[PDB]
Amino acid sequence: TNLCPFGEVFNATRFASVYAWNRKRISNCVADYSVLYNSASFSTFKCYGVSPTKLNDLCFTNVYADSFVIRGDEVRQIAPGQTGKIADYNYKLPDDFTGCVIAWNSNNLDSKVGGNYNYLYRLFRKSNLKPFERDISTEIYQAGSTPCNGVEGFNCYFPLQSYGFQPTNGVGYQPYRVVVLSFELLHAPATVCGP
Amino acid sequence: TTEDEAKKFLDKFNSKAEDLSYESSLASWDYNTNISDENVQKMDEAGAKWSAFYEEQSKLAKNYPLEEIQNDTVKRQLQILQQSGSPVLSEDKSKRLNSILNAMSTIYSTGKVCKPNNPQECLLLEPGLDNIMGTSKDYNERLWAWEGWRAEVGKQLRPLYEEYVVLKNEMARGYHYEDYGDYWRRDYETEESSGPGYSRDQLMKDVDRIFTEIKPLYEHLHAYVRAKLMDTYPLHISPTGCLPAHLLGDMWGRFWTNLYPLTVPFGQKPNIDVTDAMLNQGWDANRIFKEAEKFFVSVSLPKMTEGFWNKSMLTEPGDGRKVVCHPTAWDLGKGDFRIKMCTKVTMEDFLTAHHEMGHIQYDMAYASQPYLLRNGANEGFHEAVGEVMSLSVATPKHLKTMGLLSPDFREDDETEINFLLKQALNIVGTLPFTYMLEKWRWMVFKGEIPKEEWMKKWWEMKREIVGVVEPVPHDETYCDPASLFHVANDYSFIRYYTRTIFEFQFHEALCRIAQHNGPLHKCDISNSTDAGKKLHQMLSVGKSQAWTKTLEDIVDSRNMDVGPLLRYFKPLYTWLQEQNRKSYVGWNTDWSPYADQSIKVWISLKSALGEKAYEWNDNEMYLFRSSVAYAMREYFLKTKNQTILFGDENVWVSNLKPRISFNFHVTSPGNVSDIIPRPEVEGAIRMSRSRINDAFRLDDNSLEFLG
Ligand SMILES: [Zn+2]
Repeated sequence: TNLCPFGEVFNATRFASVYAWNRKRISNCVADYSVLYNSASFSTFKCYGVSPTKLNDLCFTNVYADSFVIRGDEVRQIAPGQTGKIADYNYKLPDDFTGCVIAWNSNNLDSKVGGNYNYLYRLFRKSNLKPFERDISTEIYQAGSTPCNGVEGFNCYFPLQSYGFQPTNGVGYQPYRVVVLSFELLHAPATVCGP
Repeated sequence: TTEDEAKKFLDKFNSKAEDLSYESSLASWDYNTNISDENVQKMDEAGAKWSAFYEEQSKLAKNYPLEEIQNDTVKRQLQILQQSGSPVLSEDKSKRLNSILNAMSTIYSTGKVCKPNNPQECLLLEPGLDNIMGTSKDYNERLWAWEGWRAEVGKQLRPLYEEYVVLKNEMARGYHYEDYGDYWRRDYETEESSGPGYSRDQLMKDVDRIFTEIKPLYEHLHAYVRAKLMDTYPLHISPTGCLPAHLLGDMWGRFWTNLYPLTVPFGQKPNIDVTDAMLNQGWDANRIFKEAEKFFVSVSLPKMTEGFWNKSMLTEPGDGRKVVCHPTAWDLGKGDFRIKMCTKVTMEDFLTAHHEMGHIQYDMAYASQPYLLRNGANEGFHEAVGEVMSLSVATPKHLKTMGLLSPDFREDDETEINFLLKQALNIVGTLPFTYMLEKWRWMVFKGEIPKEEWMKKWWEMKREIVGVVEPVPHDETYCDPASLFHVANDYSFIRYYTRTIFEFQFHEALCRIAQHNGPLHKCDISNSTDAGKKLHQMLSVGKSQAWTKTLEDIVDSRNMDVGPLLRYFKPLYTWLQEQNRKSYVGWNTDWSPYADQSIKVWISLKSALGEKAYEWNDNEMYLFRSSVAYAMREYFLKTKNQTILFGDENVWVSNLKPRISFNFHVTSPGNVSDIIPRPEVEGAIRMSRSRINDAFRLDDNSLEFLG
């Protein structure tokens, strides 16, 4: 009967990288999802299956809040059925997604003169990601057929590159903070209702 | 497979290159908007970090065989990587070359020419000699600045340039190109399929052809200007010979724009100058660029980004910021577009603003392409897309519906001819100049012009192709071509030739899409969504396609047509012909302004030809010129009681033949303009003709003077 700790997810000091995206479990609390959807701080708030409008009068077992950082051009890839370096190798959503995708421009908090490079992303992977799968490995990627033997060189590249977030970039290259809410409905207590 | 290897290789290169140049572009923008010494360092560091990475990625891309790759867009990306910017040279011959390039730039930037009667008033090129050659109607003054800028600075470049083509060839041959010219012409070498590919030698053949189709319109403009310049230089221009190379409105004759006050068809009617209306209406920098932004968006293009407005430099600043501000359009990268320009409220800077934003519009369209394909189709597309916008905006129609022209303003045909000519002196006068220059360099890089023929062949093509003659003869101590910024700074020059053809191809095409009826020079693309969509479709492909196709889906022709240019100038072409009915059309290759005062000498063939014991060389020519100077020295002292210290530097040899014949005239010691009249030089020779035949062992039928 308490209020769900969304201020931990949204108002966090630093966000996680997209390859190493974070997940917060939310249970046994009351959530007013109409504050999120009626906030003017966000650039994207898209939902799938459920309806944004006045559906904080539902119940669920667990609510999952994924959070990470990407550049503006890559926000389109956080959606069911999308392809790209992010949706294939960093964060994949299922076709039958029951949740919402929230985003907002973070050029003020994640861009630095000289460039902030702490935010990383995966550039190569042997296969695509299953929905909600996370790959935090750092294995040298084999593109050729000579064995890389855990060292980068010709046809052997380090899989993670670094976002070059400068404050003077265009909007498509500016950083965006993303929160993906996931609603779970098990034959189970259904603890997070929300009036 | 070897395509995946290169697909993932480019994936990583893109991820690193994008930010490696952006930090480099930022570092050079910090400098150009605040000149300091910290910013020169922060620039050079990021530039080195970028160059080193580009070398690394050009080597690592070299071992990616192009033969076995069945995709075209990834083919072109590797091509750029392998072709450009490799090492093929030793560390010593590369260091040696870098020193030569900096020396040539420094000498050109810092050189100066002093005055004949005040050697402490030495004058740089900018802005001292620029202002003289562009505004002076004094023959002798321009001759001093012209010749002075070729003897004090050009001669310094001849040894450096000789070494510069050698190291460029030696480098270009290592890239598996024929010459350094071959390496330059690679930019036009496409791959096409569904068709035949454009080759590097096809550019030379198309460029020769286009000149021959321009020759008619040029010959008439060259003839009309010659007849007009005769009014202000009555006794210096022959009505049938070539044009003195120092009277063309600047140092080299690259443009004839500064000849308009002397060649204006109808002076009583001024040309349209909007500047006063802009001022009285209170226009500022912002109003100019917003009106350019309004123009582009009126053509269904995108408006600028608030990153462009909040970060570009539209005006010269406050608090003593030294800024190189000569208009440029920066695509820094990462969607960061800016314009650096010290704009003023004038009409000139009003057109230039539309030209710069024209570059930004091109930059925004192909931003969706991979880093290596974010560029114009060929080296002539950018500066042509820039100038086509300037064409349609400078029209009286556009200014009329802007509030800068009275609705009661009339457009009569007398001013149209004034405008057409003001354009032709700039657009058409430069085309023969631009064509013979690149031809000369192509011929020098190929080796078809020995170093002992450089200036001989350089001016033969000047009198033949451009129809301009040097005011004083230059031997191989000069490097007159290197007197131009582009030649002494290792930049291509055909890009100004091709851009002019592509410009009017684009113009004639878009004015047909915009259903424009009437003469072509009165066209205007504003408020035409049809014409803007087809334009953005060409700007968006960037460099990812054959420029033949990219040009084919705008103007409906795979090839380079100068037709639209001549079609644009037909009103002036038919007016020039009627205005040339009473004067000569063409030029006389052999005439020169020093010719009639020269004296023809005939070297004795003491044995038939090629017996090289005798048959005089450069050193005998010095002895001959010093012997002439003595005769001139002796003459004036013994006949006029004057101490005039002639020298070998005051005896000018022209019409040189291979140890067979030549001409020569004499000038006052510290004044190149005043030539000693020929009858006096003939007398000075007679007085000492026995003294000149002795030194060369000739006997007055061997050494003859034709008069
Ligand atoms: Zn430009």
